Amino acid sequence: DDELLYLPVRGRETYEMLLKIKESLELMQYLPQHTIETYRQQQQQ
Amino acid sequence: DDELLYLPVRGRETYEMLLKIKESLELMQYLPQHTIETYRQQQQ
Amino acid sequence: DDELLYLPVRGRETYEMLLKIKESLELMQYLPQHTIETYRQQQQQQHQHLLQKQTSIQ
Amino acid sequence: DDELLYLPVRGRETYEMLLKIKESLELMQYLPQHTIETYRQQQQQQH
Repeated sequence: DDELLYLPVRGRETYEMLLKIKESLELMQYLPQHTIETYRQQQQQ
Repeated sequence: DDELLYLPVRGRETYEMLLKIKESLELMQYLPQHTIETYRQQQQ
Repeated sequence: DDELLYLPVRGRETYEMLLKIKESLELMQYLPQHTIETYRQQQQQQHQHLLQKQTSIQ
Repeated sequence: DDELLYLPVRGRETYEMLLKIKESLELMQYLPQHTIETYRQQQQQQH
């Protein structure tokens, strides 16, 4: 949830890819619950 | 520029992992770029 | 189940990123399960058993 | 090329997800490149 964990990565290219996915997953907590629904009602539209 | 594309997936479990990643990547566009920079600066 | 499903994606950049992740996840099925288990055991050991210590269920 | 880097992750769920992706990317080296081409050709056959 808030646990600080370290992921060992081999190479800059893999690191940059995992960093972009890590960021998107962590940034979801900075989104309002209304945005997360607005988008989800737009997905089935 | 955001077109609608369909990704064929083999397996339920792979589909679920990909769905969670797709949502988080697409939802980033609904964040102000200032919030993304505020977060990135806080990470370093 | 290993069924054919279609994931709708908005944007080329997200699609290409998902395409690369899908390929590596699907390509793992082309490896013997014994290779995957061995690789995972070798990963557990390294970095003062970091991946072992960071395992949630024990 | 394959420099050891540590990615700090906040949250168990994000960590487990990234760990599974990292593993799949690293395990691809254990595949013969003929298998990767066979798979890619088979993917554009059902497209």
